[PDB]
Amino acid sequence: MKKSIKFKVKGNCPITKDVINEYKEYYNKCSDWIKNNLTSITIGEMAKFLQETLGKDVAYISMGLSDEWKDKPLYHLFTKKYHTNNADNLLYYYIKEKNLDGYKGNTLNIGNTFFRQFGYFKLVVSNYRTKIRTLNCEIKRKKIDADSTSEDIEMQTMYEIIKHNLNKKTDWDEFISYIENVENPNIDNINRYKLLRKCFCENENMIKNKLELLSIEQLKNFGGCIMKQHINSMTLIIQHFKIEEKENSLGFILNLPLNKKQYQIELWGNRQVNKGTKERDAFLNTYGENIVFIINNDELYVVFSYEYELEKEEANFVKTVGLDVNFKHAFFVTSEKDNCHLDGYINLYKYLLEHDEFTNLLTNDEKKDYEELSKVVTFCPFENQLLFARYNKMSKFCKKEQVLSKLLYALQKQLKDENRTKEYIYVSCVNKLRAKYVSYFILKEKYYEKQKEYDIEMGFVDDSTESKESMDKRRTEFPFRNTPVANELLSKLNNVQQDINGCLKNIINYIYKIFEQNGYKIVALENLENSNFEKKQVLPTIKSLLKYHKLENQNVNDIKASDKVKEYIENGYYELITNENNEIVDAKYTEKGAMKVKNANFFNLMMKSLHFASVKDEFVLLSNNGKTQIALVPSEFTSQMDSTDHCLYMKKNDKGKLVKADKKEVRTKQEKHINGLNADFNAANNIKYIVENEVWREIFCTRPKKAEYNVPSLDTTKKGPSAILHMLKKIEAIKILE
RNA sequence: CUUGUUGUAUAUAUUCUUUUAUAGGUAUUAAACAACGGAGAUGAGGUGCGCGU
DNA sequence: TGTCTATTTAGGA
DNA sequence: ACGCGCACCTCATCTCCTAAATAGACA
Ligand SMILES: Nc1ccn([C@H]2C[C@H](O[P@](O)(=S)OC[C@H]3O[C@@H](n4cnc5c(N)ncnc54)C[C@@H]3O)[C@@H](CO[P@@](O)(=S)O[C@H]3C[C@H](n4ccc(N)nc4=O)O[C@@H]3CO[P@@](O)(=S)O[C@H]3C[C@H](n4cnc5c(N)ncnc54)O[C@@H]3CO[P@@](O)(=S)O[C@H]3C[C@H](n4ccc(N)nc4=O)O[C@@H]3CO[P@@](O)(=S)O[C@H]3C[C@H](n4cnc5c(=O)[nH]c(N)nc54)O[C@@H]3COP(=O)(O)S)O2)c(=O)n1
Ligand SMILES: [Mg+2]
Ligand SMILES: [Mg+2]
Ligand SMILES: [Mg+2]
Ligand SMILES: [Mg+2]
Ligand SMILES: [Mg+2]
Ligand SMILES: [Mg+2]
Ligand SMILES: [Mg+2]
Ligand SMILES: [Mg+2]
Repeated sequence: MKKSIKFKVKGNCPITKDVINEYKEYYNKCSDWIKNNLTSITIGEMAKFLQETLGKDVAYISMGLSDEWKDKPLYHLFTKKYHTNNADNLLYYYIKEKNLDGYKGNTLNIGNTFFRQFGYFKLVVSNYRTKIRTLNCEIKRKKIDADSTSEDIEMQTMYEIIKHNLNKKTDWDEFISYIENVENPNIDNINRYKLLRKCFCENENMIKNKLELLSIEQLKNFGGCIMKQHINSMTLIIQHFKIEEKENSLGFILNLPLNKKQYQIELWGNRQVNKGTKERDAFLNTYGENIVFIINNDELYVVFSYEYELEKEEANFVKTVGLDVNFKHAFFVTSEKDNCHLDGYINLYKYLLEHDEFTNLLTNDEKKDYEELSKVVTFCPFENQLLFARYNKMSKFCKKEQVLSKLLYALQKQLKDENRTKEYIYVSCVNKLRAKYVSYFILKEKYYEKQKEYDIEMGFVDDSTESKESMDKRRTEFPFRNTPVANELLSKLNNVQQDINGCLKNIINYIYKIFEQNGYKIVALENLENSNFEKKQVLPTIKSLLKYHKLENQNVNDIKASDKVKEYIENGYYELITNENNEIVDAKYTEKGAMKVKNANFFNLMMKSLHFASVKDEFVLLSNNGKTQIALVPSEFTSQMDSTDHCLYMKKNDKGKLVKADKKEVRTKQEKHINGLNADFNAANNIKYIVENEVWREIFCTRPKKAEYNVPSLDTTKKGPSAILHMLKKIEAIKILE
């Protein structure tokens, strides 16, 4: 098992940004040639050239000339079948003997073995291996009719296999049976999928073969692996260099060969690598060959690698607890009732309801909901609705937000005074995160506004469309990303996001240490894999209100409605400029609806910026060294299942059978579930059941392996709403909703 | 070399910043508590803006 | 010439 | 809604982190 330590170089090093730009340009040229000749040259055609020009009897020329690899194209060098070193040597010596990457040496005259062969070429090769060893095809979706040609139905069956992972016979039984029991089902699409199931059960192997062949065919238009302009780093592999402790110091000295002689590079010390620590022995004894020089914030850092052991424990299943991630009332809700049993735990919802100034502003419903929440072990009182009052000055929650903030900051002051440091850090990070997200939202909105201003100012004119050959030249030559205005906004956004990430890590560390210290052996979590939810909140933009909805040519007095759009028309959302002959010329966003668009952007961005799916990763990282292991469970029907029956709710539609009811019929409001409990305290007990129950543990979660770094003790087996719905019915965990 | 990175002060000034305003930048003041496998690339998504329908 | 650094090679049949 | 082009960000996934022998260069 490997690891990294990053060091800060102390004095001056000859490795500047030119030494790295040269490395990047060489990478780009080599990868350019590799992609341009991915299919045009066969392996034997290169091995023969090496044999004739050099006359060497070696395995890397004696493998490309064998009949197994003789006529296959270049890209088979990166496939997992070909020997790694033989392919590296064959490709490198063909490239070298032909001088195809335009190499003229490096400025520091580092040994070509370390700068070129085991340097940027060894990275080009690995980047083309990851591209090729996992190769896919891009298929555009297309609406079909009943009388559709077999090829289009054949192609759209390929499209569906990619997007829904339907490769067995049963994976089409489940997906059909999951979108068909929907109450008032959509007949437009179910027929399409029933038709596409016919092709799969008729032309299965043909489908797979055509998938693979199309994936190879599209590779001709592949642009190649490109090293980004913002990378500012360089990797060298050197077999013989030494790292020694700087005498009478906590730092280190790096001796590497430059220009056929040793150059001393002095490094600072790391508290990870301290004199009396086994970590220093492990680093010094067994440091690896790869050396990374990376420039970050105008500071040179050198990364090494070494071998260290892992002692991650194994799951015990004696004391478990679930955890759900929300955004409206609390960031993390656990499956534990707050009974003053967690040492070092501070309940902020108990605290906030002890103040009469806070409960006064709450309605009789809100009071009851907050008191419901306060009886549960909870964390990080994120308030999505209250927080947006900071940006929206004319909001209905502005006064409640101020009271909340004042009480939280006062608790912060008190905890600081009383020397309860962990709770103080937790409270301060909650407070900082709440404002940092608002800062991020303001900065990103400014980015959007500035980009619109710049794009409108430049005034692009296109001769035609559908191809970059027709689009205006200045779009690629002068992007907004290169403007000085954009760069500072992006840097401020980076700073804000860095603060956000640190605060989230502090909160998660607090939670993990609380549960570890109180005897909990496992923490269960949803296997969250995506946080880029579609922005379902729609307020049609100005252009879409004149070029798509055709509201431009309508009469001002008598407007042709389009379903819900008339509701927007009635409300003061758009200040439609009228025309002389009772028509509409131009549309303007009224401020009342502009605030609604802002709220849509705010909530949409909160999902991503707070790393909704990455909470499990932080818990896993803390579990690498801790005493509590993290179990990942399926993230379907945990906020829809009863937590005492342990059953999903199925109703009957018309003269139908048991069908899955709508999610809004089990969660009447976001804070409650039909069985009474909180909609999150309900989910947290669903998450706990999958790992608490021995029988359910095997069905939904992978078997316990040997411990591994950054890998949960348990992980999910099957993925997708349809897959979970079937396994629920086999143990008959289903109840009839009235 | 009481040594790297990140987070944590509603601390002191500020004719600084609504392009971080319960926060930052600009200089000062203090204490620790934590976490720390890095780099590159590929792919899938979402979202912003422009141009056409 | 001796020591030090840089370059070549690594297989399965 | 769609297409198209320019960018930003979040997630999953993969590669890779060796070692010996010999050739060349300089003192
Ligand atoms: N719904 C709704 C609600 C609400 N809303 C609204 C409200 C408000 O309003 P305003 O704007 S302010 O006002 C104005 C106007 O409007 C109107 N209205 C009202 N209301 C309404 C409605 N409802 N509708 C319409 N309209 C309306 C009137 C007036 O005048 C807004 C907002 O605001 P605020 O601030 S308050 O906010 C809030 C709300 C929100 N939400 C909610 C929900 C939803 N859905 N959505 C939304 O938005 O939020 C907030 C709060 O927070 P929270 O805590 S609740 O959070 C949560 C949720 C979220 N989400 C989800 N989803 C989504 C989307 N789509 N988008 C976005 N977001 C979201 O997130 C979080 C999480 O939690 P949970 O626990 S639930 O978890 C979950 C998640 C996950 N998933 C999902 C999905 C997907 N795709 N993915 C994923 O991952 O999972 C988990 C679990 O679940 P469950 O258990 S239920 O299960 C289920 C699901 C699954 N699936 C599916 N698919 C899939 C995939 O692919 N994958 C996976 N893995 N999975 C999955 O499965 C199962 C089944 O399914 P089905 O059934 O088939 S679908 O607005 C609205 O609008 N809406
Ligand atoms: Mg959840
Ligand atoms: Mg910061
Ligand atoms: Mg995962
Ligand atoms: Mg919940
Ligand atoms: Mg630092
Ligand atoms: Mg520091
Ligand atoms: Mg101040
Ligand atoms: Mg502001």
